[PDB]
Formats: sequence, structure tokens, C-alpha cells
Amino acid sequence: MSDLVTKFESLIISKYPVSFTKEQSAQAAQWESVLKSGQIQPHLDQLNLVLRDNTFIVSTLYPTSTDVHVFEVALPLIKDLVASSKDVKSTYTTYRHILRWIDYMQNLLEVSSTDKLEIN
Amino acid sequence: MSDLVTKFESLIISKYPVSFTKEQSAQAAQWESVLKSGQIQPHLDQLNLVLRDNTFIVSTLYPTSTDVHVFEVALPLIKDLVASSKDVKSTYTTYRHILRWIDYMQNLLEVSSTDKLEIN
Amino acid sequence: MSFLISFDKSKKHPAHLQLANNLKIALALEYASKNLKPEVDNDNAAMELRNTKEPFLLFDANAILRYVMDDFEGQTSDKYQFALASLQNLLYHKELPQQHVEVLTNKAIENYLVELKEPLTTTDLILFANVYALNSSLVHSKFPELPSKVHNAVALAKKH
Amino acid sequence: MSFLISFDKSKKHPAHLQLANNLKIALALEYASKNLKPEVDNDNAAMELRNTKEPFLLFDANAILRYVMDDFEGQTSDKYQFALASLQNLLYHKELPQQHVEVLTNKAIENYLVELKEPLTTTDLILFANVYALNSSLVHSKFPELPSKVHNAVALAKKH
Repeated sequence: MSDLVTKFESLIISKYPVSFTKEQSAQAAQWESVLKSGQIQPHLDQLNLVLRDNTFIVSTLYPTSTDVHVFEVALPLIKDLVASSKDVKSTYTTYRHILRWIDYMQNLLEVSSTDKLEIN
Repeated sequence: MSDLVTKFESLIISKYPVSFTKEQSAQAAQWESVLKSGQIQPHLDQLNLVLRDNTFIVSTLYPTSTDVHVFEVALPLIKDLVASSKDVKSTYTTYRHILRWIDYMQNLLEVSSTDKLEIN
Repeated sequence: MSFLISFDKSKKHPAHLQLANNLKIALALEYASKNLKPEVDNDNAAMELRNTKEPFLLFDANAILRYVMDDFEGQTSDKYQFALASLQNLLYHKELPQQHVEVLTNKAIENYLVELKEPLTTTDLILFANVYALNSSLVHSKFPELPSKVHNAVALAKKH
Repeated sequence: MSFLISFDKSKKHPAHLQLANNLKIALALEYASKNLKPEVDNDNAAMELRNTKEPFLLFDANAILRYVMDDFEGQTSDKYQFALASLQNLLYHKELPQQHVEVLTNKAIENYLVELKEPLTTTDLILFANVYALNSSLVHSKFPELPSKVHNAVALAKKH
């Protein structure tokens, strides 16, 4: 159990019961396959599109473990993309919805100031 | 209270509670406006399209009062369209989903054999 | 059967990735369970499975206005029922029968509309809309200074 | 704000029907509540309000196959976790590193695949798919007569 997963399960929001539809079950299976195959980075625009229309990855009102698993690899990637940008306003536009989600998730999991993404 | 509405409320299916979304509330308002303005007949292809993708008019698992109100005017219209057709197979295709719904509704409300639509 | 499935075919994925994907897609077709046996799409070169059902939409203007106002109140009114069954039915005539319009709109602003108070309800607005379309001179004399929201709407709607 | 609204503009509705409708549409815009203030669409001549969100879709082949089989079982397996993390990762290389493929696929049919029993699970099928794409000669020698469903899938998938 990673530090973020351990932190997530310390919050009661992790205890909110949810009975997945077969659609949501597939969404969770899809991000598991993307994660374990090591392809989160090529699938960032797909993550951004999902999050345009959904508050969380598996079409839920509350963060689930899929959100924590994906945020764990996505935060470092997006932070690096932003730190290295020569036009951070455009980068922000390109990844606008992932950044909304990151902001929520890094506050929920109380990510340290060195590891978090300094936001605007 | 018409004969069909009176019959519907004699069945416990009429008692199944359902809390409408604002989307479903709008769907019900939309068919009320079509009904009361007298425009069901020009809106048959729209009814057929709704029923292609929804089992009942207001996106429910169970018939609601909107279904009974619309079926009351729709059954006579479709029956006449079918009785007068020179190619009943094509008519059946054109209004396929309304005919599925009619079949269910005329069985649920035990419509008399003279008033019902003899089906294939 | 309101689902479209497609193969990875193009995409610059490597040949071995297309194969892995397309074997999986072919196996979904073979092992599909009759009630969820999707239709194949050939002018998509990208692999996906997607629901082809229509999205949420409304075609009736009253329902659209009520939805955007979240205002589903008063549909049982005599006000609203007269709007729908006495006024809105007339709007489907190819040419308006002016003598009937005249009394029915008169009646509307006698019994049902007096006000343009507000807060204006969707029911009020739908009544005003129907009367305006049928007899706006009666409206001009009835309310020569309109609430500015209604005024801005009319200004836009009146030009073709 | 994932909603498009449009005016009745064309449509052969009578002029008075367009007006009634377009006054209602204009009033929805004016009385909209900020959080549901729709965007206007000008290359639709027909009046509607519609949700522009993406429909349900999946882009991952494993998820597509599991969805069409309603088979979400075994994702915690070492079988499946090896499929995903040891085999499927290799499929994203521009050119396959053949010596590694050889042992990892060998291992796959040593520890995890022996069978093509059935009823074949989605987990079994996803493992077979990945191994086939990487090393189908090892498969040919492993199972020279394949379940006919798998056989029909392979026959389709193998041609570009």
C-alpha cells in the first residue's frame, strides 16, 4: 500500500459505498490496463477529455481508488510538463480538466508542498 | 379521469414511486405541451425516436402517467395508419418502436379487442 | 445493439499492437452474449466501443425554457392550460384567424396576465410569449414599458 | 455549458410559430441561471436544447472485451497482472525485443496458460491475445487445434 492509498483509506470518503454499473466497471478496468501497461503518459489527452465531462474518473460524485491510482502517476507527469513549459498559460488550457482534478485530489490527500503542483 | 387513466391507477404499477430528475421533469413537460396543443400526430416520428432508445416516454423502467396520456391519443392514430396502409410491413418498420410500446400498454391496460391494435 | 465497435486499423500503433487489439475486438464479437452483440463500424480507423443512443435533448420550447429555469411549477394552472390548449394550438395554423386570436388574447390579459410583476415564473413567461406572438399590439398597449429581461428577449426575437 | 441551444430559423413553421419559439428561446437565455447558461448554435436551423457531453465509450481493448462479456472477474490475478504488466507493455515498442518476448511468453504458457479449456474467461482470452500477438508460433505448437471461437477470431484478426 503506497503512501497515497494509505492516506486515502484514512479518510471516511474512502468508505462511501458505491455499486458500480457495468459501464463504471469497464471504466475502472480500462484505467487499470492503462496504468499497469505503463501508458498513462500517452493517454493524458484521453484523461483530460474524460475529466471534461466527469468530476471523477469512473463517473462518480466521490473520488474512488481508480482516481488515487491514476493521480499517483499523473501528478508527477503534469507537474514536469508545467515546470518546463515556455508558455504555461497554454499548457494550463491544454490540460485544464486534469488540473481541476489534481487540485482537488492534492488537497484531499494533503500532498506536501514540495510534491504538490503550485496552482493558478 | 378517462377510462384508461382510471384503469392505470387500479394497477399497483401506478403506485411505484419514482423521483424524477430535472431531465425527466422536462420530458414530461414536453409531452404535456405536445398533447395539450394538439400536435401528437405531427410528432409521431419524434415519439418513435424517443422510444427507440427508451422503454418508456420519460426514461423510466415503468410506465408513468405521461405514457398513458400519450397512448390514449396515439393508439387511435397508429391504428388508422395501419388499417389504411397499402404496405403494412413498411408502416410497421417506420413506426416499429411505437408499436412495441403500444403492444405493452394495450396489454397492461387490458384494452378491448375492438379498440386494440391487432399486432404482428 | 445501440453500440458501435471498431478495429484498430490505421492508427500508427505498431503491427503487433494492432494485432493484439484486433484479436481482442474479434474475440468480443465471438464471445458476445446476443443481447450485447455490437455492430461493426468500417469508416472509423480508430478502435472504440460506443453507445449510439441519442443524447439528452428537448424539441419543445416550453420544456426547454422550464428546463433552463428549473421551473416545473404551475403546469396544472388554468393560466398554463389556457396558454397550451387555447393559444399555442393557434400557432400551428398556416395563417392566423384574427378574430378568434383577438378575444382569446384579450381574455388572456384579462384573467391570467395582468402583471409582468416578477419574479417572473416560466408559466408567466410562456403565457406572455404565446400572446405576444399572436397579438403584440394588445401587449404594447397593455405593458408599454416591459421588464428589461423580457424587453431584451423581444428585441432579439422580433427580427428574422 | 455542455449544452447547445438553437433558434427555430428555417423550419417551415409559420412566421408566428418561429416567433413564439424564438421568444421562448431568447427568454431561456435571459432567465438562465449562470450555472446552466447554454451556448448558442448557428448552423442548426432547427430548434433544440442538447447535452454535448461525450457518450459512453471505451478506448482500451481489455475493457471493451470485459464489457461485452460482462466479465470483470480475475483482474487481481497474477495471471492478469502478468498479462498487463509483463506482456502488454511490450506491445508499445516500435520493434519487438525478441529474446525477452520469448521467455515471457514461454513463462505465460508455463505458469498461467495451459488450457484453452473453457468456458473461457475474459482474463484467459486477454492473456491468450497478448501471447499470440507476441509469439504465435509458440501458440501453434502449444495448441495446434484451437477452440473454434478463438480460431474464428484469429482467422479474422491475422489479415491486415
